[PDB]
Amino acid sequence: PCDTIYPAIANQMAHQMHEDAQTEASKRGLAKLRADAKQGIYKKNRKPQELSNICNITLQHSNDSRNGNNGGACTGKDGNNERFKIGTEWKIGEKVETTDTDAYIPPRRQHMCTSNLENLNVSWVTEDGKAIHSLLGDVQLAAKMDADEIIKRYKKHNTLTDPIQQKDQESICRAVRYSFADLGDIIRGRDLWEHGDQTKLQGHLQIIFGKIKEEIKKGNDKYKGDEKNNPPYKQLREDWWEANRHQVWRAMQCELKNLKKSNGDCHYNSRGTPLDDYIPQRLRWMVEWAEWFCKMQSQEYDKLMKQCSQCMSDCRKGDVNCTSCEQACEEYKKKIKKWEKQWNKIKDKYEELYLQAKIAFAGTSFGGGDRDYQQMVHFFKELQKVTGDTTLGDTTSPYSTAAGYIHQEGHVDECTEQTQFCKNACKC
Amino acid sequence: QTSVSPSKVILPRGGSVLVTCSTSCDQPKLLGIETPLPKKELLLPGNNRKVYELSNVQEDSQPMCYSNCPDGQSTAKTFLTVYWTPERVELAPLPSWQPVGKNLTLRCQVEGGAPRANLTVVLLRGEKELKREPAVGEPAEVTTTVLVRRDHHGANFSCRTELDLRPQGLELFENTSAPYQLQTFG
Ligand SMILES: *[C@@H]1O[C@H](CO)[C@@H](O[C@@H]2O[C@H](CO)[C@@H](O)[C@H](O)[C@H]2NC(C)=O)[C@H](O)[C@H]1NC(C)=O
Ligand SMILES: *[C@@H]1O[C@H](CO)[C@@H](O)[C@H](O)[C@H]1NC(C)=O
Ligand SMILES: *[C@@H]1O[C@H](CO)[C@@H](O)[C@H](O)[C@H]1NC(C)=O
Repeated sequence: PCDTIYPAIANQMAHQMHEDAQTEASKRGLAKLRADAKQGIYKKNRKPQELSNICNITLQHSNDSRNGNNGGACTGKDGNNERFKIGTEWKIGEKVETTDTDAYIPPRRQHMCTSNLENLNVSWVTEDGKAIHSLLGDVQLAAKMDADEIIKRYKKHNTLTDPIQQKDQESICRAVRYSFADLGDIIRGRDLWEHGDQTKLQGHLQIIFGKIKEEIKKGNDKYKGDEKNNPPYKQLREDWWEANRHQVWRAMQCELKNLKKSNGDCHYNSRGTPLDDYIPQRLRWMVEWAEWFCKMQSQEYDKLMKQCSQCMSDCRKGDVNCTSCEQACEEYKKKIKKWEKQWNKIKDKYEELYLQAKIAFAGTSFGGGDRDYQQMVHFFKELQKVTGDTTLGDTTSPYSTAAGYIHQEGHVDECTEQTQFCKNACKC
Repeated sequence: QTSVSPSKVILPRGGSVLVTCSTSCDQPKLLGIETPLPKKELLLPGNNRKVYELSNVQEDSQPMCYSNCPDGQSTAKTFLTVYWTPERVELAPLPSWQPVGKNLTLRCQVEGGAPRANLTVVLLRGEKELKREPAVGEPAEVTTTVLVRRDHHGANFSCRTELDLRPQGLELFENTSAPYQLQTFG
């Protein structure tokens, strides 16, 4: 539905997902995984660096195998200025055309500032035995560099004034928070985008943790046989992120500090650490697809009416104003059916998983074209019992459909004369 | 032309799974799944997409989707894997009383357990291993020989089945058997 008004529970579910992440990480080696960038070595440099305050970090604080360049993390990223160009087209993943991916990568995710982690030298991290702290250094580096890039490129690809509007400041804080959450799914092997760079990037990660499990084994280790999990080192990578997540976010606050908005979705700039990383990745991209879609519809709609203002306020039926309005009403329709084609695969994949959790019982695990079935249906299953909707045949819960999810937790305000993702002057 | 989601599934016997067949054609002639498993179609407004609730899957199953796209009938299949803990795990009937020095043989029976690829059995004395081998045949027969020494007078002997679903995403499940304490005399 889109009667009574239903509660907002996105923060309540990731909170339980945060409680479970902590409790099982404390069962294993959470404390022996806490790190700070000040305790690592970079460039095989043993000289004192001033990484107490992580804001003081620079590009030289990196185990990049190249680092002959000036660009450290954002090297070869968005050479066409389309990362935050409003209304840019989304892409599909690459893997073998088996169980075709409904994963639509956001534009900020494709041009993510990660060139340092992609060309990482695994030696300089594990040659010393401080691989934990030497790893958080490069993670906080890409985190702080990308926060500087996102706030910068969004203000250029959309040409924002000095008094930035509060809806745009909220749109950036969410974009930064979406970037912080994507990073956590990279470390844990939860990332959906399978590119030639990501596979090599994940190849360095597996090697690094393989030394980290043996690093804190100084005897009995709580990660017995973790190499034979999918993703590899599943438990160890999940625990490592929980230990240092408050610091990866503290790294980005060094760049979010200059945004003058402190309420709403920028509530996490100064206070606290956000819970977006414990919300599944397919959902965070669904709301981001909804945002850039509503930003795209508002543009095409205002362009349409500037050409067709004549034809409904006097244009005759064959003049320039009708052919001008003919192309405008065909170009506007050409764009929406482009995007709704993506929304069709999204809404149908969302429906497959929500109902999958009602009939599948304890001990059901999936593996296919995408890794994230097993984590997705478990989120809904815990969600379906918090809302109480597990009988197959109930529609009270608005989370029954994909559009109903964006109605509750999404933040799409800018769609004009059409706020509908749900349904159940052009011809002069 | 035809797709299926999900692709590889591991579920406990007696449960349910939801499989979806979809085609690139948006008005295909026919669309359905072919499996001997009890299905129950769930009515959705999709005309190029049909979903089925397969109930009480007891063994391995490989259903296939068929959709009638004007370009030629297309097919796509899924692979279901069933798992369950072994039913009977038991040691060979042996007397509690043994004299010193005798050669003792111990067999452990493993009835069931699936999938046998990820199922191994261990023969233990207290919490020390003696032999560790996968489970083959039903009942899976595994044996080892121990010489009777009287310093283990009253020590517990047991075997344990051990199936791990860690690589596929689940937990490892294990079963201990009845303990046999030998009484050494002489
Ligand atoms: C073999 O072990 C499995 C667990 O690996 C047993 O199934 C569990 O039984 C326990 C009781 O010990 C229950 O608490 C669990 O809920 C059961 N788990 C599941 C997933 O079924 C099984 O009963 C054991 N078999 C024998 C013959 O003892
Ligand atoms: C059993 O585990 C092995 C890992 O040694 C794996 O290769 C195999 O696929 C598993 N068996 C299955 C999934 O049936
Ligand atoms: C099993 O071993 C323990 C060793 O501490 C012993 O106390 C017990 O008597 C043994 N036998 C049993 C429990 O039948």
